[PDB]
Amino acid sequence: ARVTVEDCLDNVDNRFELVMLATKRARQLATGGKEPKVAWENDKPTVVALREIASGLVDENVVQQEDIVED
Amino acid sequence: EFDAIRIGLASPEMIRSWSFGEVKKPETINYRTFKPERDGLFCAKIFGPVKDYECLCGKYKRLKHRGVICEKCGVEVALAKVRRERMGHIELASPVAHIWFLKSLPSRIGLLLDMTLRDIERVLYFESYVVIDPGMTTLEKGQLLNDEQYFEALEEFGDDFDARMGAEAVHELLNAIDLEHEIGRLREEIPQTNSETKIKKLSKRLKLMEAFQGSGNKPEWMVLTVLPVLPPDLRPLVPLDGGRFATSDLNDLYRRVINRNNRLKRLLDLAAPDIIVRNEKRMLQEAVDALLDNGRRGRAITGSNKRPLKSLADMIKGKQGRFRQNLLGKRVDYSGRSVITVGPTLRLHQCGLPKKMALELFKPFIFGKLEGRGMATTIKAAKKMVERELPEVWDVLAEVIREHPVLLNRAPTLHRLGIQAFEPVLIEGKAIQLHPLVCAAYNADFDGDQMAVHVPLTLEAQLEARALMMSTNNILSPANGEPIIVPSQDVVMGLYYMTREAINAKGEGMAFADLQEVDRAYRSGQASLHARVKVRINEKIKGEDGQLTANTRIVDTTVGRALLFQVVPAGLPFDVVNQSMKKKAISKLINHCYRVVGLKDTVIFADQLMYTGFAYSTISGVSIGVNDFVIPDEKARIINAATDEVKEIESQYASGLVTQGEKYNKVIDLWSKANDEVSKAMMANLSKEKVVDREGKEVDQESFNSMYMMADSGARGSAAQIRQLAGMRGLMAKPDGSIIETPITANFREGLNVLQYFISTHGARKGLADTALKTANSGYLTRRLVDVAQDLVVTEIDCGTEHGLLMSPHIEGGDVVEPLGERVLGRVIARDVFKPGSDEVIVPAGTLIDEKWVDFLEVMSVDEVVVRSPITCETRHGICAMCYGRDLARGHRVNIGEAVGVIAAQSIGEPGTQLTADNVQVKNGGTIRLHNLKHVVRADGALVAVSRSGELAVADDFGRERERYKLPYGAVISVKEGDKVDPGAIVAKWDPHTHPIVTEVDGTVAFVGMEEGITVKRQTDELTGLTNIEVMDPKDRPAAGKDIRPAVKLIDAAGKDLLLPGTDVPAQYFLPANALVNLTDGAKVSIGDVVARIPQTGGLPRVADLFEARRPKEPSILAEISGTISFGKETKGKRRLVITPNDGSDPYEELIPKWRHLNVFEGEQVNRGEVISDGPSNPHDILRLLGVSSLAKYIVNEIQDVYRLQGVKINDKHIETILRQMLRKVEVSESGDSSFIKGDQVELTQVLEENEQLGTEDKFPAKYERVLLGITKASLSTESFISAASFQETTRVLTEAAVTGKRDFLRGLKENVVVGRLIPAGTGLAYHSERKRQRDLG
Ligand SMILES: [Mg+2]
Ligand SMILES: [Zn+2]
Ligand SMILES: [Zn+2]
Repeated sequence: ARVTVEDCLDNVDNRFELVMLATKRARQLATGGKEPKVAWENDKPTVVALREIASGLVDENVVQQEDIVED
Repeated sequence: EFDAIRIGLASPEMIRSWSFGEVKKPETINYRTFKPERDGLFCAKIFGPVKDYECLCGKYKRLKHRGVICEKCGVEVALAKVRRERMGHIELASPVAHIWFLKSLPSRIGLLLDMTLRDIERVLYFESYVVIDPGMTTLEKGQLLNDEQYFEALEEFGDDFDARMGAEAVHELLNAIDLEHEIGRLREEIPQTNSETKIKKLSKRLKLMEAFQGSGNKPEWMVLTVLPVLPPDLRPLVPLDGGRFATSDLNDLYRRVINRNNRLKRLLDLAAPDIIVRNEKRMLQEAVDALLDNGRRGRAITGSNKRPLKSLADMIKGKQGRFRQNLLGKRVDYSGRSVITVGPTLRLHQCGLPKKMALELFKPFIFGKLEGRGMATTIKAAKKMVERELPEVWDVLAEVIREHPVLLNRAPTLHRLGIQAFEPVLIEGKAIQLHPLVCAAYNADFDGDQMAVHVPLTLEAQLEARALMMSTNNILSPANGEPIIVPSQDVVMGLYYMTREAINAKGEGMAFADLQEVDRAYRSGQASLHARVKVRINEKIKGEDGQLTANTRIVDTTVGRALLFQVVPAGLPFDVVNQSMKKKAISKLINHCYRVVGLKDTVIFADQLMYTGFAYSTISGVSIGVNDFVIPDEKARIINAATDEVKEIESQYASGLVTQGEKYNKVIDLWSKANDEVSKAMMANLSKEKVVDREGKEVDQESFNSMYMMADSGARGSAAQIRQLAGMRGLMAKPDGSIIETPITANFREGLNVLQYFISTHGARKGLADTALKTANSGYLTRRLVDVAQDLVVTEIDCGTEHGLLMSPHIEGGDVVEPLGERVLGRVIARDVFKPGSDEVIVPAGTLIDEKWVDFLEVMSVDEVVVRSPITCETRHGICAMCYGRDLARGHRVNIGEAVGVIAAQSIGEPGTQLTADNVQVKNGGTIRLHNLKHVVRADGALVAVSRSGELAVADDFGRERERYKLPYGAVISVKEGDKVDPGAIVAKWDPHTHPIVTEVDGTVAFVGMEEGITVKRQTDELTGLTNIEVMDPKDRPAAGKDIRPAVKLIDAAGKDLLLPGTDVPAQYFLPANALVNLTDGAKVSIGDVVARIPQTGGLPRVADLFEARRPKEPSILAEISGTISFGKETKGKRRLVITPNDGSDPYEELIPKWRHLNVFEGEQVNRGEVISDGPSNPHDILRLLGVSSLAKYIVNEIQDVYRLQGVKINDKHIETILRQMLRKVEVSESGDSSFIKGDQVELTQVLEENEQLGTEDKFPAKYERVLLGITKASLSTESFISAASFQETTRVLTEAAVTGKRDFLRGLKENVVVGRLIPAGTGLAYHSERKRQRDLG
């Protein structure tokens, strides 16, 4: 379970930066080998990236910090 | 990676740079071998190679040879795809003039040389001579020479004379154009003239000179000496079946030019005379002209073919150009289509997809999953596994579609909800299983309709389908605030039968300890579905902020209403399910559930209502039979009585008592009365027929009838359809527009006759043929609305303005048809509202009014509110987020980047397919307050009104206006001001037949010049029925007395002169024709004397003509300045409507026609916003005389009146959004600072007023005035030329943008679509924002 699109969009309330924030995080979980903070519940990286937005684990500065350590 | 796509004229030095070689021979290929010949239209040396990495000879055919070019017969080794990019050029021996810059609406060559279009066409055809550098000769450069006049020029002058003829002369006239000198001559000769016939000619010629100076385009480039050659792959010569070849219409055109160019080059070296060489150069003109464009003065070649030809310009114009064909459609991959099918077991976020379609749509995703899992080594082996349909492939397909959404769209996409995303599941069959609840937004029935599918590939598009385009996200309508996903007729039927209280049923009066005991008693068959019981319920209340407190109470409800409360979320009370659950009651519950518990608990609640409605509608086997259409037993007593009342009239028609028209209105109004009498007697017998027995009785309850339940619950059917099944059908219409005398007295249960059935076919095919126009006219309206409001998008978060329009409820009539509850819901306040007290405000500042603030304003007596609107916003190139509001599919306000201009045009064009005074009396009881009505109290106790700009209002005890009535001039007022009115009694009386008059002061007044022989005539009725001074017509007057007019002179009783205050001239008013004088000569009343009595389209085309701001067929006449108006001369042919301003010294005289019957009189002062003559008024003069606040009120309320009549409802933000783009251009009244007399945009006029004010200039005398443009003229004002070439003419917008060097940017929506870039609206705003801060900054 844990599929909430309104809970993740309740904090930002833009519905446009959420798609941009989840895009930069979905590629890290698919390419590069980044381990997600939430558990793998047999979900695709596109949906499991939205769980970290609703739970507040990742943010705008969290994705930028995790990608800068790899470069 | 590119920006600012610029366009300009092509120089001969740049045309040679695009080309890779010159073509010299006109052939294409060899007859024996199919190889491109050298120096031809198809040549592998100039263009690219034919085969991949291989020349024509074959010396180099490998990858290691790229820059090596063979010398014997080979070509440059390339990828064989450069044949689309390589170009050629033909160096013409004689110059040719471009027809695009010659044959258009403006003469680009004529205005540049001060020459006529016909005269230039005369020199280009070698018929007349022109003079170059006349100088000291006897003729002017504008004077032409003939064949006999040119020979004389070389005899008298000899020296200082040079004359040419043909295209070389036009090329020479543009060499010495003196661009830096001609502008200096036009600047010193423009202010000398004063006639407007020469201002528009010299200014239009001046603006073209500065265009050729700053852009860099030289006037010499308008005529070309070398033309480019289209690449060969764009004009393909491909073979067909059977050895037949097929070429394009440009190869024979390119061959015809080369055939004539080489013939002219050979005719020059043979020393041929001028008689033969002037005709060959003339043929080369129309040879290149027919290649560029067709349809001009040069007729295109037509050989062995019906259609004339397809030239170069015909490929980008003519409703079939390559630029316009792609804007209306483009085939895509990863798509498919199939019929739709209802699936009642699916969730709201998922749909059914066949296995045969999922294998083809997700084919690339399976090939990548088979290699990653280890089932296939290569992609060639993985493809063969799908063709065999191996069992292990189904396990892979089930994993690639688990979280991958797909897009479904119906063919007619009228609004935004036409495309929604679903999670596909694998189903067995060939039909797409659709959810029953999403069928209302799609407007899709199960009659064989098809639905297209699409697969988003990138994860950027997959996140947009889940977060934006999901079916669970767009649960509310984008046009209103009401839910669009509501239970349809089949679900609302099961919820209505379940919650339907009965009088006596099984298990009535028993008590239940909880809701689980109710289901346990119903499933055992020991309790009816609807019986009066008492059940203890534990509910939770969300009314407290952050406190979900539970309450346990004992309620008195039925069994079915208790089972329905099991699916209701915890935040809602029980009083929401104690009703009968009609369709209008369920939609209001889903809307209330969305604002309390949110969205997650609502998408799972709308699915429970569909499961509960489908379950309890099947248990009750409702069915329609022949006995369900009950017929009232009193229908025969009304039809037989109405038939006898017409027989007594037909006898009077044969006796001569009534006429044909008098009998028509008698029998039409008679059957209309009997039709309503049967309808009210049918619904009374249909609704209260079910009888029951309670401990012994005959009690009447609501009818448990199948035909009554389907109409009461709102599932399907209305009062107009049940009327034709049980009651009489009534009177039928006619395509001519009249009503037939004989009605249809039979219904569909009893059956119709042969003549009664043929009559009903008139209105049947009239409504069916009307639907063909409803899809052609409304589709043309929603397309014009998008072309205007496409660039409008939310860009700024806060504008910082305080301007706004006032919002008041519609109090027209008896009650408010649309109160302030829904007119202010979702709009930010502009100014702080004040209580009747002092220093007490309701709202603190500009705040978003939600459902919690609507009730806070209903408790108070606040009636007016100043809200923000897009038509009053100050954000340049966009619209503010705070000025829009929160009326959308979301609960919060609009976000930055939302294209609010496209959702506004789709909200108006979607419901377009559904579109086609003697006395006043106060209805309710309250105080009477009059505003802007200056009255004079008489001696009897009555009031007389002299102005018409005001109206009468009914003040409620709280302090709110709920009734507004309009009063004509001279309307006698019965009640006073500040008293309690009587509900049902009159308050004022009027006279719509004869316009009354008013007197300023009392005195012995007598008619001057009334000899009763020429001017007036003493008329007497029968038995002294008329004893007054009756006026006569102007046509009946004599020829000598026609100049003199009867006038009344007001004099006081003492003999002194009486003059009205504020006006020098006394109150001397002339009596018009057809007037009666009640007061005698020398005796009148104290006040209120009527000296003279003056006697007296809808639907879809109405909304279309209202957005265009068209002038009606009979425009109304309004006043300009507030002053005393007067008449002029009537025997001349017109009417001089002179008026003297009483407050200011500025007389303004205007003329008026005589066929338009005026309603104003002589000697009455009129205001600025007062209407003189009756009739519809165009929205143009209402903007100038009143302003923009009155225009936004008249346009919105007039468009809503067309939509509110049909039942649909659209928010006011969508009409004010389109109105913002129409009120965009401005016009200057005075000249001196602008270029021409016309106006420019208000965004450019405002940015120039701030630099001129806080600069070298002190004042800003360059003022302006607001103008209104239609949805057709406002769309033409587009700074871009890429997007302007779509809906406008292509060949007209390309010649204008070329001569000015218009560098077009891509800061819009329509430009980035055909180019291929991201759109600035939506998620693409982050791409255009990250580039602006890195281009103009660091
Ligand atoms: Mg259908
Ligand atoms: Zn070769
Ligand atoms: Zn604003």
